[PDB]
Parts: sequence; structure tokens; C-alpha cells
Amino acid sequence: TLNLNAPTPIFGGSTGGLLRKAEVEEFYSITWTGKSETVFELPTGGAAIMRAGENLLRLARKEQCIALGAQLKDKFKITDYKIYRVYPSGEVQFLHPKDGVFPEKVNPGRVAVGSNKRRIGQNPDPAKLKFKGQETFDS
Amino acid sequence: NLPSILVPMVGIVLPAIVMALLFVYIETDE
Amino acid sequence: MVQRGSKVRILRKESYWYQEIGTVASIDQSGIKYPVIVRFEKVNYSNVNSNNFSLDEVVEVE
Amino acid sequence: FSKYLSTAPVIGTLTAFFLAGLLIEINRFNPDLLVYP
Amino acid sequence: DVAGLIPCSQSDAFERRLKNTTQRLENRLKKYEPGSAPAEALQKQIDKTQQRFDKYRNSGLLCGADGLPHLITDGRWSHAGEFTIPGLLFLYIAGFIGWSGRSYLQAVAASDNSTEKEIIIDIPVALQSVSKGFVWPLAALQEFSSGKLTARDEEITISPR
Amino acid sequence: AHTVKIYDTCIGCTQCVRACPTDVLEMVPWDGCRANQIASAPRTEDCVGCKRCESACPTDFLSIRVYLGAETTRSMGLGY
Amino acid sequence: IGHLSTPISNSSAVNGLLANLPAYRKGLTPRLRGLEIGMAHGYFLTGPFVELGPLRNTDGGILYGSLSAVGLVVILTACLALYGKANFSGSSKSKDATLWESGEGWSDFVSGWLIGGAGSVGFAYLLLQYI
Amino acid sequence: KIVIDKDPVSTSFDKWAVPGHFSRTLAKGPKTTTWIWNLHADVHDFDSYTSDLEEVSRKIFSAHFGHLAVVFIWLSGAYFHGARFSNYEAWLSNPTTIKPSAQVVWPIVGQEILNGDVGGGFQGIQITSGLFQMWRASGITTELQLYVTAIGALVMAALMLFAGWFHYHKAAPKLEWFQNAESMMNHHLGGLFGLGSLSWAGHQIHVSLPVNKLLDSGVSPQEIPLPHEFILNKDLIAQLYPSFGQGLTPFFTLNWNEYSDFLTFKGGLNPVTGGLWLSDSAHHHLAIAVLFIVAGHMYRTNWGIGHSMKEMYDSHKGPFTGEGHKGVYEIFTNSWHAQLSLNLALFGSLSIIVAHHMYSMPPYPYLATDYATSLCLFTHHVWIGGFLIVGAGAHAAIFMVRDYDPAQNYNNLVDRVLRHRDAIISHLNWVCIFLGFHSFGLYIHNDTMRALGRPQDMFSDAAIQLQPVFAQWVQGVNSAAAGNTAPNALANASYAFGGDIVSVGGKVAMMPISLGTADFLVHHIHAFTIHVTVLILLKGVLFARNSRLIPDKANLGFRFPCDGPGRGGTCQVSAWDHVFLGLFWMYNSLSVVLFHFSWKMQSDVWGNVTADGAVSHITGNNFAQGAITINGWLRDFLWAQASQVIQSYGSALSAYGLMFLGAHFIWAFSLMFLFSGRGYWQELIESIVWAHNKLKFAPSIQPRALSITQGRAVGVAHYLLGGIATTWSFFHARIISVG
Ligand code: CLA
Ligand code: CLA
Ligand code: CLA
Ligand SMILES: CC1=C(C/C=C(\C)CCC[C@H](C)CCC[C@H](C)CCCC(C)C)C(=O)c2ccccc2C1=O
Ligand code: SF4
Ligand code: SF4
Repeated sequence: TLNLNAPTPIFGGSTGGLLRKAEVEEFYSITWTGKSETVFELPTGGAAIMRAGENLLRLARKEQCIALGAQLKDKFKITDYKIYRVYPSGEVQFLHPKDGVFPEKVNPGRVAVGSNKRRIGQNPDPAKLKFKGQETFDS
Repeated sequence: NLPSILVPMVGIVLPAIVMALLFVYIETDE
Repeated sequence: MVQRGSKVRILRKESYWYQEIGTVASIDQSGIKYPVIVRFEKVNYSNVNSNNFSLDEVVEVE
Repeated sequence: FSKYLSTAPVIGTLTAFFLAGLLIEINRFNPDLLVYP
Repeated sequence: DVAGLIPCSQSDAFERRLKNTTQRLENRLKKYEPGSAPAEALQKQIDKTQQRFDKYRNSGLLCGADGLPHLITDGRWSHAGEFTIPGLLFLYIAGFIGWSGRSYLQAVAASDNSTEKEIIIDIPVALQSVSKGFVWPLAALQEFSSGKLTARDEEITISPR
Repeated sequence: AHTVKIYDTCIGCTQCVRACPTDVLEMVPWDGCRANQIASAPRTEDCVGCKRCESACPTDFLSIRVYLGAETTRSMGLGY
Repeated sequence: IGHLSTPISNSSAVNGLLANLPAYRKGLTPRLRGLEIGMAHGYFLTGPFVELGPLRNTDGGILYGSLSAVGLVVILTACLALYGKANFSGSSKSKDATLWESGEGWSDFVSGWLIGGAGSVGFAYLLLQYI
Repeated sequence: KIVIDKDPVSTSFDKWAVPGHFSRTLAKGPKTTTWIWNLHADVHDFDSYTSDLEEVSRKIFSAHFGHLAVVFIWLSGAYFHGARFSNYEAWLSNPTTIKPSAQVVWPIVGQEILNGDVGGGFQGIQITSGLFQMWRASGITTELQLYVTAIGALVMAALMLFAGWFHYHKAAPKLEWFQNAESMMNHHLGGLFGLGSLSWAGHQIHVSLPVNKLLDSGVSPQEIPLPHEFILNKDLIAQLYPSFGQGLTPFFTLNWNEYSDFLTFKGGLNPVTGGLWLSDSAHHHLAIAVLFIVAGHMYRTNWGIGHSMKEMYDSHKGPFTGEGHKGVYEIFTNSWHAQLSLNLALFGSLSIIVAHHMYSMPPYPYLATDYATSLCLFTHHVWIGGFLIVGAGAHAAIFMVRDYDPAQNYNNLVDRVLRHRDAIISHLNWVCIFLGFHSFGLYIHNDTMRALGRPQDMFSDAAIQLQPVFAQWVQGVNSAAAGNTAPNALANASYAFGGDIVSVGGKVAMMPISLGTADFLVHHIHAFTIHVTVLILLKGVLFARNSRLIPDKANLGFRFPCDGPGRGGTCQVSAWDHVFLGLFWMYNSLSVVLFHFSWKMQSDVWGNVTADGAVSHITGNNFAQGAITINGWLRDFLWAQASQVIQSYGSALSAYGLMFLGAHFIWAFSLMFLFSGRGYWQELIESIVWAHNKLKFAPSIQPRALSITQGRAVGVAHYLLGGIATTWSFFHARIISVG
């Protein structure tokens, strides 16, 4: 789970983050264990310091979580980032890793959502699907 | 005399009315 | 049946190299759909030179 | 250096330097050629 | 006399352009020292003007009411030197540069590295295509008849339909 | 949300998944071969529509397509 | 922490002026805080109209300037009515339940702005043409 | 400590064959035609392909030698064409009457009509570069001294070009030779700037002051002794300012008051020429030298004494600003771009200061009466300055993407500006909108008032007045400052604030530029247009790494066009695209500054003086009531003063008329690239590759459309070139005819 409360990094700043959208619906939180006391750029402004931790950071967008979750895998090789999205004034817990593994890795039990059993040149003309509820790419 | 009454009616007053019903029709919800 | 090194013409109408000549680099010896790998002299807009086609999209102009 | 002069910007320039100077010297001895006489 | 255009030898507006061009240079000459170097450059400019009015009078050009030589392209052979004769003189030169760069690219494309030889130009193959480019009105005739000047549409790449 | 459809000319290259900035995509085993993979989009509500998954697909005229549909707050990429 | 902590952030010298203005003041009802807001803004709004007007050296300029400023307040009554018609639809409750968050008093606030706005426009007409 | 490497790079032509040799991305061959533009884009960006800061900095050092070569080559051409193809000898005899000229035009197709009646017995182009007035202040009287200086620059150009070969191929210094900023600041201050102003102070005393003392006595440029005779013959230097007879004994015994005749503080304009007194500028650079030589002994070196710039920043920290300047020295001795942007900011900010200080205090003799040059000298250095300030916001943004390190910057003054950037940008956002309403709308108000027949309701001097009292006061404290607070000065710092009309020839050299209601409006137009230009560039710097929109904008790069059509559409989000947008606004800002200048002087300042003393200006004092409306800017400035750039066909000014229309073309041609987008042309070219593939001759280098980033770049390049060269042609054809 989210394990809130967990210690925010030693930061103190950033006008650019977590405004009034967060309190009404859907903010996010990325949780990781940083194996140093080192500085890292935030998507808001740049520094904080990562704790020994159990480190947690409440971010506004999921796009800002995967951007920070890419920096911890690139620069510090801590790939244990585990993002969430909150409860009653939020929507959906445990966004990533969604099936216990990274999405670039294969995992059996996943189902091919959004797959098509055809090419793109085999897409029909929109005149054939005119005045119907079908769309020219759905199957 | 009728120009002096009609042109501030549809120059000022009548746009301010139709702006009001539109702005309520936009930001209402079912 | 196309073999490796054969100079083919592409009939895939969506492809960048439609109705153009390319040489098959290899074919996959399994039942995988689109096994025919053709290498082209001309790069597409993503600057690549290969693609996987089927045998229905290629011919044997040799 | 000869393989440098075969490159496109230099050989695009010296031939354009040649073809301009062709046209420049023509208008000095044959000025104001409107029509074929 | 094809559109009310009087010839320039009897056109008085054209003969009056000369009277004002030299009067605008003689007054430019009237202040300078007579033996000076800007003095002789104005007489070289005055006589270069007289070599274009006498060149246009004797050539049989057509001057309007303004007095400027008009050109007549419907092509008549009495006015053939305006557009028809330098146009034919153009078309060989442009087709020379055209067929040279086309013959260069067909020779280069059937090599090991074709894109390399477009950057650095092979002076053997460049001067070869000049030799194949001078004969282009003859060379394109047997090229079009042989069937290898154009390509059929199953060989070119074409957008989807 | 924007619609993301993955076509069968994919090769299991895994490049569009790791180029996704909002973690929409994932890799899944294939039915008819049970060895190769294909991309899949189970989280299309997160899709901003940046089309970075199309810039990474190596196939000629890419196997994954993004059709920009209705714009929610996630797909508009709004921090407010 | 998400908010930046400058030395003048959360200063009591300006957090006491915010807590005592008639938009955040605790004791007021929406009829009263619309009157206090309306009395302040209508008082200065007739300022620029009488000294910077299309007619300023007339009989004539103090009345028509103040006639213009009550023209703004009757426009801005509609804007406060339209903002309440839109943002409080069904009197949409929220997490704070103030006049600004949920509606809950809003029809009185616009009339309070109407009374104090048209008052101080006319009140400052007295101190300029007379007094 | 000098440390170098011996022969790291050979002097071969193996890499002259292959274009693109430097990068792993290039030199494989152009598969498409973007490679031709990818090559010319990332050549002199050494930081991308070379990943060693030692190897990068050697390329940068020896490349400035090549740029030092081309300036010296350009300077020799300035001196050669003054020697051979100029009327400089005849001009010194009559400097007011004869127009300065170089660049004779060849007798070919008709461009020998540009060789006009320029003065005396010479025919050429009336030039507006001020080299005739610069060489007269240097003391030059014959063309042989120009001819040897043209040779002297070419040998110096070869000397710099050899030094760039030597210091990269043969003896390339290490990284530690470049990171020594304190010894570099010591050397450039006292040596480059101090001795450069000390040695030039030697020229103005021994050479410039003696010949100008006889030239302003007006004998002849032939009767005047050659300037080596003022060094040899000490009786000749004694008949003019007789204080040279005492030698250097007033200098070493500190009895400097004996130099009161060639080291003055006269401080005005010469009544014979209309330039600054040369004995002022002789005393000037001598005082500048000692301030620069003394300041060059400040920073620490290997001798213990001296300031350390790393320990000045440590313990310059307050309670507002966290860790202070700790880290900005380590940033500045590693980032070549943060060094470039700051040195570009104050090079371009200086270049506008040079323009403002040279029309009001004309340094050269007969520069003030030469209205044809003083306007072009202003408008040049303003335009040069604004390009460099955009390069400051450019290279500050390139610093943020790859040279910014978050580990080195925690709670310092780079971190704390990148943490409240939403407060900086939005408060900058408001102050443009406040200034755009309250400066441009006061013109829109004045248009509407004069259109409606209401001239008593606009902002004017016979209307609602907006007098500039904060600037009119500063005109008062600087016009009444000679004798009270600068007591040794005989006259004021300039005649622009207040003073007499200095009339050299029949024309005004300088007169007090008054300030009124119109001057309040334009100076707030300038305040507005600058603040938007700051706003675009500073938004590019502070958001170069990330935003709320794209949190990994530094992972994508400094120069990338978009992140796609998602997030609503993310076109022009990068740091490069803010530099691209700021270029127009810099063009928008500076072109009003040059329109303000060109009509302020023509109406109120520049003009003729009659034999009694009354002044009749050029445009006749129509800036006061015309330049408060946009129609008066259109009718009385752009329409009324372009009557010389269009009536110039058939005269000697005809190439200004052809450059006028020819720059309207390139400006309007640029909108083809700016307004449109790439993917139209990539499918238009697909119809043209077909019509070449039909006849079997399509090139193997595949044709592509220009990229999105290039199409923006090729559109802003022709936009500025189209509008500056229109302003070039309009300014030149106007002031040559009337001034
Ligand atoms: C298109 C319709 C329209 C019409 C008919 C007018 C008419 C007027 N405008 Mg204009 N104005 C308009 C649109 C219009 N405006 C737009 C679109 C702009 C933006 C460009 C402006 C910008 C503008 C400015 C800046 C000013 C005007 C002013 C005026 C007045 C000039 C004559 C005058 O002073 O009488 C003398 C009469 C008076 C001074 C008082 C008139 C009565 C007031 C406005 C209403 C009284 C309140 C009433 C109880 C209820 C409100 C009714 C009201 C909404 C109609 C006149 C009433 C001047 C003005 O006085 O503004 C008020 C002025 O300074 N206008
Ligand atoms: C003259 C003998 C000579 C030779 C044979 C070389 C050879 C080499 N140099 Mg060296 N070098 C030299 C002199 C020489 N250099 C000089 C005089 C300088 C000082 C400028 C340098 C400074 C230098 C640097 C910093 C670098 C090299 C590099 C190189 C290597 C590759 C360069 C290349 O292939 O592009 C050839 C380049 C050109 C032909 C373009 C030259 C552009 C000139 C200098 C200016 C042109 C601008 C001009 C004013 C045009 C204005 C616009 C116009 C329309 C008016 C190659 C071994 C590179 C290297 O070793 O990489 C590992 C490298 O980074 N050189
Ligand atoms: C002349 C054309 C033009 C105009 C009017 C504008 C206007 C503006 N630009 Mg734009 N811009 C332009 C060309 C123009 N730009 C071009 C060609 C480019 C491409 C390079 C840009 C790229 C660009 C950038 C990158 C930025 C701007 C910004 C701005 C805004 C500056 C804020 C301000 O002071 O507003 C003041 C408003 C005016 C001066 C308009 C005058 C109108 C009068 C005063 C009022 C209107 C009368 C009346 C009340 C109308 C209402 C009545 C009606 C509804 C009935 C302003 C809206 C900046 C911004 O938005 O930051 C805040 C910014 O960063 N622009
Ligand atoms: C016109 C245009 C193009 C097409 C322009 C192209 C493809 C540039 C090609 C023109 C040059 C002039 C081709 C040069 C070809 C050779 C170098 C010519 C050599 C001749 C020698 C004699 C020198 C774009 O690609 C584009 C992209 C994005 C936004 C706007 C635009 C845009 O406006
Ligand atoms: S991006 Fe496309 S081609 Fe690449 S692995 Fe995914 S589905 Fe296959
Ligand atoms: S459009 Fe962007 S966010 Fe959506 S699936 Fe593709 S890469 Fe991921």
C-alpha cells in the first residue's frame, strides 16, 4: 500500500507542484527506497535529497511520476519505484508495477488489450462504417 | 430620436443579455 | 516460395517501399506470420531499411 | 585536397564562380543584348 | 507595326530618351575637371549609352508611345530574335545541364556507394556525362524509343489508394 | 481517452513500452506461437497522446497507432 | 514539503490583514460582507470617472461621472450573479463550506454588493459636488 | 602553470575529404538530405560529439584565433579600400562639404551609376561607416598610413591563423590551463584592457593630439609634419602645448598639474569639429588604464596574495537565499555555455551602451555633422547588441540541459531560482500585460481620440499631459553638474541634457534633446517590448529542464520541436523554441528603438542653423504631436520618410531602392516557412520524387522536407534578414539625402 505516512525528502520548496487539483481528485505518490543520502532533481524544481528510507513524494501527475521513476533507474539504479494514486479524494491504488513486474518485461497472465488481428492497410474506409457506431480502427 | 434609443440597446444592453443566457447555458450541467 | 538473396518487389500497399525492389535477407523457418525480411537501398522516414513481410506481399522478380 | 575540391560546396561554388564570370565578361564586350540582331 | 507599334528609328519618344539620358550625364560632367579620371568614366558612360540606342535603332525593334522597345511573341519570323531564337538557344543549354545530371545519377546509382558519389563528385563520371550531355537532343530520341527513358507504374513507389 | 490499437505486425521489440512516458503499454505473450510477444495497452485512460510509442516502433508504418479522442484531464496533461 | 517557505511566507503582519478583510472574516454573514466589499469598491470607482471622463469641464461632470460608476456596479452585480449561477449549480458543496466554496448565502452577497456599491457611488457624489 | 600536449592532432587532409568526420552520427554517408543540414547544424557545437572537456576546450580556444583572423582580414579590407578606392585625402581638406566615400563600382551593366557625385574629383559609394572620422581622430593624413595598416592587419591575420593551427595541432594546452580563471582575469584586465588603454593613450598624446591641434587650426593636411616628427623634434612638440619640454619629470615626481594642456578635463565638444576634445580622450584612457591595471592585481595566483573567487562566493550568503553563491564558481569553471551566455549578455548590453554614448557625445571629429553616419552608427550597434542578448538567453538554456548538475546545486542560487520560477515568470507575465495596456493602449486611445475629432481627450502636450518627471529631473542633475559637483570640468558630460547649440558648419552638431509627453510614451513602449523579450527568453531558461507539462524536457534536449500532439499539443515547448520566438520580439523591440531614434533627432535635434542662430530641423519638430498616434507613426514617419528610398531609381541611391523591395521579398518569403509546417512538403516532395523516378533519375540521397526545428530556423533567419535590410535601406536612403 501507500504506507502514508512516509518521510518526504529534505526539500523545502517548489512553487511548481501539487496545487488545488490534488485535494479534490487524483493526485499521485511515488514510493521508493534510495540507497544513499544523495541529491536528485525533482520534476517540479531541482533538488531534494533521497532519504535512507522508505522515501515518498506526492506528485501532481502520473507523467511526473514516471519521469522521476526513470531518473531513479537511470542515475542511481534504484528501480524499486512504486507509484500510487490516492483514496477517497483520489481514484486508483497501485498503478505501477501493475502485475508485479515492469511492463517491458514479459509476464504470463496479462491479456492483450487493444490488440488487432489485422494490419493498418487492411483498415476499412470510413464510408463503409458511415452512420454506424463502429469506428474505422476498432475491431 | 429612435437612433438614440436603439443603438445603446443592441450595442450594450442586448449583447449583455445574450452573453448572460449563453454563459449560463454553457456552464450548466445535467 | 522466396529464398534469401532473392530480389523481390513489395505489394504491401501501406509500405514505404511499395512496388519497389529489395533483396530478401532471410526467411524465418517457423510458422510465424510475416517471416520475410527484406533489406532495401532506400530508407523510410524513420531511417530504417528492413521490415517483415509475408509471401503474399512479395514476388520473385529475378 | 583534390578529393576535397570534388565535394559539393566547393564545386558548387567554383563552377558558379565560372558560370557567373562567363556571364559577367559577356556583358562587358557585348553590352545590352536585348534581342538577336 | 503589329499592334500600333511604330519602329524605333522613327519613334520620337525613343529618340527623346537619348536626349535626356546624355543631358543627365553632361551636367554630371560639367562640374568635373576635364582631364580627370571621373570625367573619362562619364564619357565611357555616355558612349555606352549611344551604343545601345544605335544598337536598338538598327535592330528593327518596336517602340510604343513611351518609347521603349517592346517584344513580340506570337512567334513571327520577322520578330524571331526576341523569343524564338534565344529560346532555342536556351533549350539546348538547359537540356545539356539536364541530361548531364540525369546521366550522372544513373551511372552513380549502380555502384557500391551511390550517396557518397553525390557529395564528392567523380570528375571522371562528371566529365563523362558532359560528353553524354552534348548529344542530348539526339540521345533522348533513341532513349525514348528504346523504352528506357521512362518507367512503368509498377516499378515506381506510389501512395496508397 | 485516446484510443491505442496494436496491430499484428508487431514483433515483440518492446521499444514502444519503454518509450511511453505515462506507463500505458505493456508486453504480453502471444496466442498462436506462445514464444513471441506483442504490445498491449490496458491503461489507455492514462494516455496523453504524445505518440512516442510510434516513434520507437521499428516496423515499416508502425504496428501501434494512437487516435486522439476525447480530452480528459489526464490526456490534456494538466497539472490543475 | 510542497509549499516553499520563504522568510516572509506566513508572516503575521500580512496574515492578520487577510484574516480581517470581509472575504475571510469569521463573524460576518454574506449579507454583511457583500455590503462591506461593495461599500469599499464603489467608493473609489467613481474616482477615475469624474476626473478622467469624456466630459470633465461641464456643469455636469461630477454627476455623469458618478452615473458611469453605478453603471459598473450594476454590470458587476450581473457578474456576481452569473458567477453564482455557474460555479454554484445546485449549491455545489465542497471541503470548506464558506461563502466562496459552497454557495450557501450567495443571493445575499450580490444584493449586498448592490446596496453598498450603489451607495458609495452616490455617497462619494455628495462629497465631490457638495461638501 | 603552463602545461600542454605536443602534437595531439596531425595536419592532414584525410578528414578534409569526408564531411561529417567528427561525429559517430555522421560520416556514415547521407542516406537522406537532412544529413546536409544535420552537418552544418552541429559543427561548431563541440560539446555534443566530443565527451572530454579537455578536448572540447582546445577546439574552442584555437577557433577564436580563426575568428580573430577573419576580423583582421575584414579590418585590412577596411584599411585597403580607404587607401586605394577612397577620397580620404581630399576629405581632410574640406570635411563638412565632401561626403565620405569608398567602394568604387565597376563599369559593367549599369551599376556604375552607383558611382555618384560624392565630392571633389572622386566617384563612388557614399559610405556611412565613420572610418574617415575614426582615421582623422587617429591622426592619419595620407593614404600610405592606411596602406601599411592593411598590410599590418593581414600579417596579423596570418599570425592569428597560425596561432590557431599551433595551439590545436602542435601545442594544445591542457584542461588546467583553461580552468585558471583568476590568472586569466588578472591578465585580461591589466594586460588586454589596461595596457590596451595605456598604449592607446600613448597614441593619442604623441600622434593624435599634435596633428589635430594643427588641423583644428586649419593649416593643410600637406603642410602638417608627419607624426614621427612629434617624437623626434622636441621643438615641434613644444610649439603646441609647451609642457613636453619638461619630460617625464612631472610624472615621476607626482607634479601632474604640469600636464594640464594635453591631459585636460575640458569635457564638451570641439567648437571647430563637433567631436570630443582629444585631450579629454587622451586623459580618459590613461585613467582607464590605471583603473584596469590596478584591478588586474586583485585575484590570487601562485604568489599567495590576491582574492580567491571561490572563497568570495562561499560566505556571500544571506538568510533569504540559502547557501548563497556556493557552487557558481564550480559551475563557471566547467560550463563553457554559462561562460558564453554571461559574456554574451554584457557584450550585447554594452553594444547598446556604445550606441547611446556615441550620438550624444560624438567621439570623432565631424561625426556629429555627418548625420549620414551618426544614425547608421547608432542603428548598427543597437542591432548588434540585441542579437547577443538573445544568445545570452540561448546559451543559458543550453547550460540547463546538459551542464546543470542537481547534485552540485542544492539550495544555492541556481536551485532557488528554479524553485520559484512560477513566481518569476507570472510576475513577469503580468508586468508585460500592464505595460502593453498602459503604453500601447495610450496610442490606441490617441488614435481613437484624433479620429473622433476629440483632440482634447488624448495624451499629448496640449492635452492630458504625461510629462516624464523622473527623466526630466535626471536631465537637470547632469546638465548643471559641471562646476558644482564635477567642478574641474569646463562644460557638461554632454550637450544632450542641457547647454548651448554647438553648430559646426551650418548644421547642428548637438543640442539638448528635450523630453515631453511623446517621450513618455515611447520609453514605456521600450520598457514593454524589452520585458516581453526577457519573458520569452527567461521562460526558456527556467523551464529548459522540465515543467508541469513535460517533466523530462532535458532528457529530450535543448533543441527538439515538440513532444507530439498530445497533452493538447506540445509544439514549441523546448528551450530552443523560446530563443526562436524571442528573436522576433528582439526584432520587435529594437526596431522601435531605432524608429524612436531616427525621428527624435530629425525633428528636435538634427538640422541646420541660420546665420543669426535660429535652428531649422530636418522633419520640422513633428515628433511632439505626430508620434503619439500610430497614424502619425505611419503618415509622418514611415510614409513621409520613405519618399527617398522609392524616388531613388535612376539616381546614385538606386541600390538602396533595390535593397528596399528586395528585403520586403525575403521578409515575406520567410512566412512560407513560419506559417506552414513540414508534413505538407514531405508529401509534396513525394509527388516530385515520383516525377523524377518516372524518368529513372531520382537521387540516392533521398529528398526530405526541412525539419520542424529547421523550418522554424530558416523562417526566422529570413524574417530578420528581411526586416533589418529593409530598415537598412530606408535609413541609408533617407539620411544621405537630407543629412
Ligand atoms: C457599441 C455600443 C456602445 C455605446 C452606445 C457606447 C456609448 C458610450 N460610451 Mg462606449 N464603449 C463601447 C461600447 C459602447 N459605448 C465599447 C465596446 C468600448 C471598448 C472599446 C467602449 C469604450 C468606452 C470608454 C473608455 C468610454 C466610453 C464612453 C461612452 C459614452 C460616451 C458619451 C457620453 O459620455 O455620454 C454621457 C453619459 C454618461 C457619462 C453616463 C451614461 C450612463 C451610464 C453609462 C449608465 C447609468 C447606469 C444605469 C442606471 C444602468 C446601466 C445602463 C448601461 C449598462 C447602459 C457613451 C454612453 C465614455 C463613458 O462615459 O463611459 C461611461 C467613456 O469614457 N466607451
Ligand atoms: C592549413 C592547414 C591545416 C590542415 C590541413 C588542417 C587539418 C585539420 N584540422 Mg585544423 N586548424 C588549422 C589549420 C589546418 N588544419 C587552422 C589554421 C586553425 C585555426 C582556425 C585550425 C583549428 C582546428 C580546430 C579547432 C579543429 C581543426 C581540425 C582539423 C582536422 C579536420 C578539419 C576538416 O576536415 O575540415 C576542414 C574545414 C574547412 C575546410 C572549413 C574551414 C573554415 C574556415 C576556417 C573559415 C571559413 C569561414 C569564412 C570566413 C566563410 C564566411 C562565409 C562566406 C560565405 C563569406 C584536419 C586534420 C578539427 C579536428 O582536428 O578534429 C579532431 C578541429 O576540431 N583545426
Ligand atoms: C501585432 C500583433 C500582435 C499583438 C497585438 C500581440 C500581443 C501580445 N503578444 Mg504576441 N506575438 C506576435 C504579435 C502580436 N502579439 C507575433 C508575430 C509572435 C510570434 C513571434 C508573437 C508571439 C508572442 C510570444 C512568445 C508572447 C507574446 C505575448 C503577447 C501579449 C503581451 C501582453 C500584453 O502586453 O498585452 C497587451 C495587449 C495589447 C497591447 C493589445 C492592444 C489592445 C488594446 C490595448 C485593448 C483592446 C481594446 C478593447 C478593450 C477590445 C475589447 C472590445 C471588444 C471585445 C468588443 C500580447 C497579447 C506574450 C505574452 O502573452 O505574455 C504575457 C508572450 O510571451 N506574443
Ligand atoms: C518551402 C519549405 C520546405 C521545402 C524546402 C526545401 C526542401 C529546401 C530546398 C531548397 C534548396 C534551395 C534546395 C537546394 C538544392 C541544391 C543544393 C541546389 C544546388 C545548386 C548549385 C548550383 C549550388 C520545407 O521543407 C519546410 C519544412 C518546414 C516548414 C516550412 C517549410 C517550407 O516552407
Ligand atoms: S512499438 Fe510496435 S513494432 Fe515495436 S514492439 Fe511495440 S508493437 Fe511491436
Ligand atoms: S501516446 Fe504516449 S503515453 Fe500514449 S501509449 Fe503512446 S507513448 Fe505512451
